[PDB]
Amino acid sequence: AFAVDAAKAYKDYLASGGQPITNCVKMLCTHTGTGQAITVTPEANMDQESFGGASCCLYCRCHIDHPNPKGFCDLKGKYVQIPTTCANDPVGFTLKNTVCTVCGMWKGYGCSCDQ
Amino acid sequence: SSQAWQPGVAMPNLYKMQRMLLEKCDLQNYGDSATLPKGIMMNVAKYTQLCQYLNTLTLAVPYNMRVIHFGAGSDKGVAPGTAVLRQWLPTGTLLVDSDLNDFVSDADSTLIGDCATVHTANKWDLIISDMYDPKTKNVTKENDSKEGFFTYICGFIQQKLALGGSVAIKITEHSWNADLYKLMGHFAWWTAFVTNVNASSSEAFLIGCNYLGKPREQIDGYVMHANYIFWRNTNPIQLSSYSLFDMSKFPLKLRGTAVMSLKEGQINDMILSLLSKGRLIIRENNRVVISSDVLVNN
Ligand SMILES: Nc1ncnc2c1ncn2[C@@H]1O[C@H](CSc2ccc(Cl)c(C(=O)O)c2)[C@@H](O)[C@H]1O
Ligand SMILES: [Zn+2]
Ligand SMILES: [Zn+2]
Repeated sequence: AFAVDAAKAYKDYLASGGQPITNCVKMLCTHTGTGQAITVTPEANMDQESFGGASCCLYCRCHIDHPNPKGFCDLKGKYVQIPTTCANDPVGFTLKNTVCTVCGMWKGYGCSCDQ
Repeated sequence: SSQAWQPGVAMPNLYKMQRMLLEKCDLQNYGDSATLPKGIMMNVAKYTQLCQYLNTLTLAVPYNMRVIHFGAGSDKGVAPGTAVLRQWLPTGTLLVDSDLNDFVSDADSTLIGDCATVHTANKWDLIISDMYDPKTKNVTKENDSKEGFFTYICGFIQQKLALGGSVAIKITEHSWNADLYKLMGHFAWWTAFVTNVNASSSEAFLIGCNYLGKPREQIDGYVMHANYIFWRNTNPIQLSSYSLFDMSKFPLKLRGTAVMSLKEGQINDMILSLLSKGRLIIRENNRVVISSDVLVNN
C-alpha cells in the first residue's frame, strides 16, 4: 500500500516557505494566443506565459513515476500556459489546478463555463 | 548596423573565399551581454534566433519530417533548445534528442549517452547539434582540428542525412573540425551563422543547406576555419535581442516537400537541381527506429 506522494510533499514544502522549482523553460511567443491551458504550440495570451511542458511537470522534473496506470504525462511534448502572476512556480500551478474539459482553459483562470 | 534587427549575422561570401592563416580570436565585444526579455534563458533566445535564420533558407520540409538534436541537455536537467525546435517545427514532426547526461525533454524520444552510442535505422531531414567540450578552450596550446564528437557527426551526416536535408552544427574558435568544414562543400550552400544574442562569443552554427551527397566544391577546412576567425576578428557584431520580440512569423513553413526513394544511379543533374532548391528529399519513408549502445561491465 506504500506509495511516495510527491504532490503532497511539494505542496507541503511550498506551504512551509520553500523556494519553488526553478528552470522551467519559458518560451518566446506573441502573447496573442488562445489562452488555453495545455496546447501543441505556445498559446499564451497577454495575461500568461508559455512554458515547455516537460519542464513544468513535477514527475518529469523529480524523475518519478507518473501517478496513473499507464505512466503517461499530460505535459511532456506540449506547452503549458501559466498566468503571469503565478509564473514564479509553474510546477506548483499545474499540480494545484484543473483544466476545463469543454473549453480547455484553466478552471478559475480563464474558464467562463459557469458564469 | 541594420544587422541588429536580424536574428544574427551569416559569414559573408567574400570571407569564405580568402586564404587566411589561423589567428587567436579576439572579439571587440567580448564579455558584453545582450539584454534578454524578462525571464528568458540564453538557450531559448539562441535557438529562437537560429530558427529565425533557418526560416530564411531553402529548407526541405516534408510531411512526417524527421529531426534529430544532439547535445540537447542542460546542467539544469531540461532541454530548452528542444523546446524551441518543437515550437518551430510543424506539428507532427518527429523530433529525437540526445545528450551524455540525463535530462527531461519534450522530444518524441530521448537517448542518454555519448553521441557515438546513438544508431538510427532511418535517415533524417535536419540535424541540429549544440555539443561542445569546454576543455577545448585551451588558449595555451595550438588550435588544431578536434575529433571526439565531430568524428561521429561527420559520419552521421554522410550515412544518415537524407539528400536534400540540412544541418546546423555548433562550432567555436577552439571547438571545430576540418572535415566538417570540408563536408559543407557537399551541400548546395553553407554558412557560419552567429546569433545576435550570443555575438560576444566565438560560437557559430555551421549550416549546410540541402545535402547533395557529393562534393559540389572542394573546401580546405583548416583554411576555412581561419577565414571564419578572420571574419569574426574584423567584424564586431552588436549584441541584440530585437528579433526575439516579433514571433508572429516564427513557425517553419509546412512545404509538403516531396520524398522519393532513389538509388545512387538515378541522381541526375535534374534531381541534383531539385535537391539544391529545397524541393526534394531522398530517403526511405519507413518507420523511425533508434537505439543507444550499452556497454555492459562489472
Ligand atoms: N560527445 C557527446 N555526446 C553527447 N553529448 C555531448 C557530447 N559532448 C557534449 N555533449 C553535451 O552537449 C551539451 C551542450 S555542451 C555544453 C555543456 C556545458 C556548458 Cl557550460 C556549455 C557552454 O559553455 O555553453 C556547453 C551538454 O549537455 C553536453 O553534455
Ligand atoms: Zn511528466
Ligand atoms: Zn470551461
